[PDB]
Amino acid sequence: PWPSNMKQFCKISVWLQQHDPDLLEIINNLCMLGNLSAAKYKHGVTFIYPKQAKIRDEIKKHAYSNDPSQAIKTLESLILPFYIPTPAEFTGEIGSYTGVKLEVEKTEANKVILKNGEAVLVPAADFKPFPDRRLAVWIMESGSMPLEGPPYK
Amino acid sequence: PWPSNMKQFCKISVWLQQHDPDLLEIINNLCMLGNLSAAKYKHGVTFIYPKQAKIRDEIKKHAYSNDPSQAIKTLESLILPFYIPTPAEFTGEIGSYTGVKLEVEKTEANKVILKNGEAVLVPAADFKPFPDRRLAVWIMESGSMPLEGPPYK
Amino acid sequence: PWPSNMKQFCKISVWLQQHDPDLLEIINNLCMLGNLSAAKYKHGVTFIYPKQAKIRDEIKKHAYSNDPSQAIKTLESLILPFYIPTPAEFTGEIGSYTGVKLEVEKTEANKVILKNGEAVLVPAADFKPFPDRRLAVWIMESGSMPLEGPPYK
Amino acid sequence: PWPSNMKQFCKISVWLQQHDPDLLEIINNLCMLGNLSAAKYKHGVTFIYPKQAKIRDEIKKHAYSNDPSQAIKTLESLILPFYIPTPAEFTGEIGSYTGVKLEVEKTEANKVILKNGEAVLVPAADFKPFPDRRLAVWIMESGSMPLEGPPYK
Amino acid sequence: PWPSNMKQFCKISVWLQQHDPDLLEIINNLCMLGNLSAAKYKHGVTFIYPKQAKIRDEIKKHAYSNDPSQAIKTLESLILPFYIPTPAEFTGEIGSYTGVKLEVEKTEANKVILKNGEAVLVPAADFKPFPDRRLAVWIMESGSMPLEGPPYK
Amino acid sequence: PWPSNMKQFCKISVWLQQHDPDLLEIINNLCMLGNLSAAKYKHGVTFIYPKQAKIRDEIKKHAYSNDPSQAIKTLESLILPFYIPTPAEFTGEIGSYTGVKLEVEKTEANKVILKNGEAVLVPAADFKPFPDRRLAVWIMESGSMPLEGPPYK
Repeated sequence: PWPSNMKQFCKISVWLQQHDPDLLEIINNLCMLGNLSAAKYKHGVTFIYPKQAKIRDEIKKHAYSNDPSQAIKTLESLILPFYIPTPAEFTGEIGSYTGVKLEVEKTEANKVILKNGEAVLVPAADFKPFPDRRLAVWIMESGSMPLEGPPYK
Repeated sequence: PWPSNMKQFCKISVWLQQHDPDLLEIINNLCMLGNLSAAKYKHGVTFIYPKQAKIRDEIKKHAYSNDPSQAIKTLESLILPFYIPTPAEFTGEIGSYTGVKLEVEKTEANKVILKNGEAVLVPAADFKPFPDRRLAVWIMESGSMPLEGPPYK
Repeated sequence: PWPSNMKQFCKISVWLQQHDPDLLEIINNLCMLGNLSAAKYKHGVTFIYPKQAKIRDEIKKHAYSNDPSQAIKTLESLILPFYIPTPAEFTGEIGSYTGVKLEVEKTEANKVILKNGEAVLVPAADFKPFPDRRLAVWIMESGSMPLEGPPYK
Repeated sequence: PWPSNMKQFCKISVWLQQHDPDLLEIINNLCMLGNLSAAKYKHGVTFIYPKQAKIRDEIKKHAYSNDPSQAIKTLESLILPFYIPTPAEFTGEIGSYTGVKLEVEKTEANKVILKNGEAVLVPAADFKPFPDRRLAVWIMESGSMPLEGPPYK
Repeated sequence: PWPSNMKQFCKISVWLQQHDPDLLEIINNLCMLGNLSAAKYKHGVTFIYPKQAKIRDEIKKHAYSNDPSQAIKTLESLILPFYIPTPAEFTGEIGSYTGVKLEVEKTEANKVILKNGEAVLVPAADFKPFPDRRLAVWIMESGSMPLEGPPYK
Repeated sequence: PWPSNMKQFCKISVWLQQHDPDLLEIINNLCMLGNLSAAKYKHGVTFIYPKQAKIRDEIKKHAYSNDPSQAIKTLESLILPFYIPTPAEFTGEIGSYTGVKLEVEKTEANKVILKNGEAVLVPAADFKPFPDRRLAVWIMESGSMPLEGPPYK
């Protein structure tokens, strides 16, 4: 009824449960849940959620295929072992669980645009972590996250 | 995965399930499923879906309340025992289950703005009925549907 | 969360779902949902809910058994094609789906003890029908409902 | 646990749920549940279940496609408005919802091979109806049911 | 059917799943599942289940609010990082995951009453752990667990 | 629809979810999920799935009884803390989570037969792990896995 969803999240999965459960089920079925989770010695986690259903559908198609490794690498490109809560923080030697270094083309107050795919990233308006949870969620509005390229140090 | 949602529909409930399952459960729990279904005698069914969760949540609050009569009336005003696929057919003595006559203020080829609540209705971009099934679903972007007023004939 | 259960009811099944969903599934699986529903011709429906899980479990054992005819008979004896809201109306030629006439031993303003099984019935504290819907639900605290005996007229 | 599946059935859908819940959901989503149910006027219902997932998957692909009319036709050819419990009753002017007359090539006491698709039908080892309920379920091991051909009378 | 629930639990969540699933879902959604779980270097776990639905509902209201931290502290006050299986064991420097030390007012053979909230605690009759699982579950029948006060050493 | 199941599994639970969910739920409810999971310092995991529903049903009966320890030991006898992908690998000092050493009676290209229960084991045709996942799943077609006997070193 009136209390559908959570408004503050201690984990990114609770947020993803409320937006694309199927995507979360595939993240779990491919043993990638650990990648979403904040662990000590890891900087924190930032997740890139594809707004466009065509991109998410393609991950699903591949995840249920005879070669799901294509879904693993797309998924690895959407998860950053860094805490990147704002556009200002989206700089330096950072990248996804593919080792690829992300390069910012244009940076705006509430938007980041990336080289190598022209991904348009905006912070997810309804993802609010707890204080001292180092979690972030961005919506990818268009383009694609980089799959290949030179890595970060 | 990729095949999640039906593209064509023989009942509105199957559409509703893909958009607001909670709203569909409440409709069923209030013995109002029959109001969404094409009987022989009944011309057809048009359902108005409130886009702003504010309105859908308020229906859910009232449905699980000690007096659910207000949820029933709101739902009655969102179900039309007439087949109104486009704005051109939105004219004459047509109304909801409440019986209040609908009075259109402006039409706009794909948009309809009604008097008595200033409801703004746009056909649903993902609802196509089976042929020979007189079912329509509109999205109410803003405003509200008429609750009381002169009856239609 | 806070809004979990409906406070008012237009069908007994919605009440049953909040108390014993398994029992409701078995009722449906045995094509006995219709027996809980107010038809035009039928006076009303009163359902007797067995409080002791012992009796509900025994119905479930028998329902999934190779001969479910005994589950059907027990369920028949717990559904009454009459609207009996309080002990005062618990009199005359009234009975269950089996057809055995119910004979009250003691009434007690909010309690009814029947002959032929020593069933102890108390109205359900959380079942209120919509007005003009002739639906009642009693809790059988002990005893059992009549299985066989002289029919009512 | 141990009591999971019903051993006797008053409706085919309860059997289908224990074997292919997805197929049952699609049947319901296509307003074809009524075709599996014994009406007064209708003689009885026999349902043909495709054993090879290849055929059931192809129905699901077509059901969620932009033209589900082909799923409807396949399902029509698997539902028989006649009560055909054994091979001996598989004769005369009997057919599916499509209306094509079924022509048996070989019978074999517990096996039936039809013309016009070479369907191989064997009664389902776990479907027993309630007595006085004219319901049958066969397993199609190979082949396909007739889609088009001369009608039965 | 007849085997509804587990009778012996290796974790407290299996017990809570059978009594208040929603409460368990909120415990998981707030990353408090670890607190219920026995870990080496932790004494063991004791969980206080509020019998009264009004208390549990308030946790839910707060958990789905803009400030769920109120639900976290109520939940922390219901979980004890100690193994406290009987009234005799409910003594000494013990308390919840708020640091607050619990003080016993009256101790009975099957009941404990606490200062600072007048909580009435009785061992949950259907919670039986495995041998050498250091798990306990009490029902809080009335009053409240302490939220604030001097801590244990 | 067409993408029912996963074709490649990073965990054995995803496979078991697609064949006996209830068995998986009981494995989780008895805190035996960890045994299915590959951990560093553990060789790998091999799971023996009983083809025969009578064996799996007996585990369920016992798991929901007052003494579920009988289900724990049967379950321990079905899980091997070794990676055993083929018949050639099924030799040496290996066994289940009971310490009992498995002895091969007859070994075939696609089948292994065991002493002390005459278990007939065949690799599960639809279990394909990822490269460098050390996971295997066999179907036990008849007989039983050893419960008692001399242990492996």
